[PDB]
Amino acid sequence: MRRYEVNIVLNPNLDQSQLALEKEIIQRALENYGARVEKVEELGLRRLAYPIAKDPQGYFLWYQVEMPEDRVNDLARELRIRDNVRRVMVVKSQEPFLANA
Amino acid sequence: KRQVASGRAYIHASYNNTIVTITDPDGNPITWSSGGVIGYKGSRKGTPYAAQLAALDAAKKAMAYGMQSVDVIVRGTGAGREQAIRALQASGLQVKSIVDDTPVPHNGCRPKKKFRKAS
Amino acid sequence: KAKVKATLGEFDLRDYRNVEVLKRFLSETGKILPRRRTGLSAKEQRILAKTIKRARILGLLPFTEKLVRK
Amino acid sequence: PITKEEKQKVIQEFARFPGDTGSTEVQVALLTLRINRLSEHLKVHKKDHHSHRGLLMMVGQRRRLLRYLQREDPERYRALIEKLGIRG
RNA sequence: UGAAAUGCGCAGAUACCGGGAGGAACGCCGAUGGCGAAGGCAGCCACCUGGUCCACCCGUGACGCUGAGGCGCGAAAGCGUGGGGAGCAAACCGGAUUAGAUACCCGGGUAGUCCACGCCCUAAACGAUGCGCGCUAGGUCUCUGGGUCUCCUGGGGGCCGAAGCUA
Ligand SMILES: NC[C@@H]1O[C@H](O[C@H]2[C@@H](O)[C@H](O[C@@H]3[C@@H](O)[C@H](N)C[C@H](N)[C@H]3O[C@H]3O[C@H](CO)[C@@H](O)[C@H](O)[C@H]3N)O[C@@H]2CO)[C@H](N)[C@@H](O)[C@@H]1O
Ligand SMILES: [Mg+2]
Ligand SMILES: [Mg+2]
Ligand SMILES: [Mg+2]
Ligand SMILES: [Mg+2]
Ligand SMILES: [Mg+2]
Ligand SMILES: [Mg+2]
Ligand SMILES: [Mg+2]
Ligand SMILES: [Mg+2]
Ligand SMILES: [Mg+2]
Ligand SMILES: [Mg+2]
Ligand SMILES: [Mg+2]
Ligand SMILES: [Mg+2]
Ligand SMILES: [Mg+2]
Repeated sequence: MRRYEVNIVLNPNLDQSQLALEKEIIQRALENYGARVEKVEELGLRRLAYPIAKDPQGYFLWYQVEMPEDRVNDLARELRIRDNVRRVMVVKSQEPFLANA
Repeated sequence: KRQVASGRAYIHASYNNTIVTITDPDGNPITWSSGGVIGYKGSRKGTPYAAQLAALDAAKKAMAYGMQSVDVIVRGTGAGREQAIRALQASGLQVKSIVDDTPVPHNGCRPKKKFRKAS
Repeated sequence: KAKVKATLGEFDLRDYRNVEVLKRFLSETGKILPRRRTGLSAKEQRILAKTIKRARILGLLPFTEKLVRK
Repeated sequence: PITKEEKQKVIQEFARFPGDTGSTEVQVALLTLRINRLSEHLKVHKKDHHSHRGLLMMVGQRRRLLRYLQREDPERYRALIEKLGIRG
């Protein structure tokens, strides 16, 4: 397993019904590909810099995760089949390069 | 025809012609002018003076729709450009903002021979 | 003018989510600022541009802006 | 890739004595490892010509080591190449 | 466009907003920068993978260098089979210019440029400088390691220059 970072952007016009249904279709896929989930964050709603899928905002998931590398592309493929799932960006984790001490 | 009190002036400066087109604030055009719509034809449409006259004509036709003020939006570099702008400003028509929105590839399509030169 | 680096404290410039910080490294036209302006080390500026390009795809940062009063 | 647990296991597995990290037998062993990973990779990525050079160098360097060994100790040569299955 | 004309436009073009399709290429960052043996490599992500640098000075023990032939790689154009084709564009079809204009300029435009597989194997394939090793002042700018981090010490890219060499 390598450590990764999974950013998901969602439809900003959802309700508990779908939102929470998505969030677990996600958990199923994450699990179904071998993704232990360390940290997680959710700033949720936020103003996009340009419209994604016609809509001026997005809902932001971020998961830190350890998981087997030979599948991480497969996982990502699965995540974006969904329609209210608009952006998936899976990223290798990285020691924070800092500046100004 | 309709009364719209403000909207957009879209200037399209090119090395061959300035064309000024005026729209409602959703972007549907009210009126339009160009160096050709004025007297001029051929190389003279390019002049800054052509620009002034078109800016002024198109601003007049627009005040016929009861236009009072515009958001200006410029595109292309061209002799007539700050001149086309200076016209609008001093036309009765009030200019709220000015904005360069010249479209530019994030390098994409091969140019024609003439515009490659930077090769 | 004055360097963008000099106007900030510490910050992880691997951090492709900190749009508040990132955004001062862009111009009024959303263009990545050159080092002359950003005041960065070569190595840093490399890492920056990379994470700026990430924010952009994430929707968090602009690829472009339009120039106001010109 | 080749993770150092995988790799250490291959150094132990050869190594004339405990602590032998260099040496003809180990070196050939390691090289044989990589050659095989890298032969596997190019079986799929026919187009990966740059990598393929890496192979040529590895192969030659291995052949070079074995030439050395077979000259010094013809026994632990026949032993190494048998233990790895090669050069026939 | 020098100026024009061909051309497109009342089957409504140009300019403006909204939606969709596709093809190709990645702006700022970007450098006097980096990587590769060369050709050559530039959006972002993941997987696979080649090289290479520094520190420790732990291991092997001359295992080295070069290399006819062989084998492999090898920009563009070109070829074969099959896709694809937005933009550009040999040929070609037109408009200008000209004494003429089989050109330079403008308007069209097929191959091609794109992908896969297989050929071709060339070049101002240039540093116009074969590879490896040791030796012989410095100064200055730059990329990238390590240190006791004012300064010292590796690896790489430039500039000025000791000795010396050079028509
Ligand atoms: N950009 C994709 C990458 O390009 C390489 O090659 C692939 C693509 O670049 C190439 O072109 C794809 C093509 O896949 C697909 N069938 C049609 C599509 N229009 C193309 O798309 C891609 O290439 C073109 C080139 O400008 C552009 O669309 C764009 O740059 C890129 N998205 O075809 C190859 C496979 O079909 C690598 N093989 C791989 O890393 C990856 O596909
Ligand atoms: Mg004209
Ligand atoms: Mg449109
Ligand atoms: Mg070159
Ligand atoms: Mg020792
Ligand atoms: Mg001994
Ligand atoms: Mg070739
Ligand atoms: Mg070709
Ligand atoms: Mg062909
Ligand atoms: Mg002709
Ligand atoms: Mg032509
Ligand atoms: Mg054309
Ligand atoms: Mg040189
Ligand atoms: Mg040096």
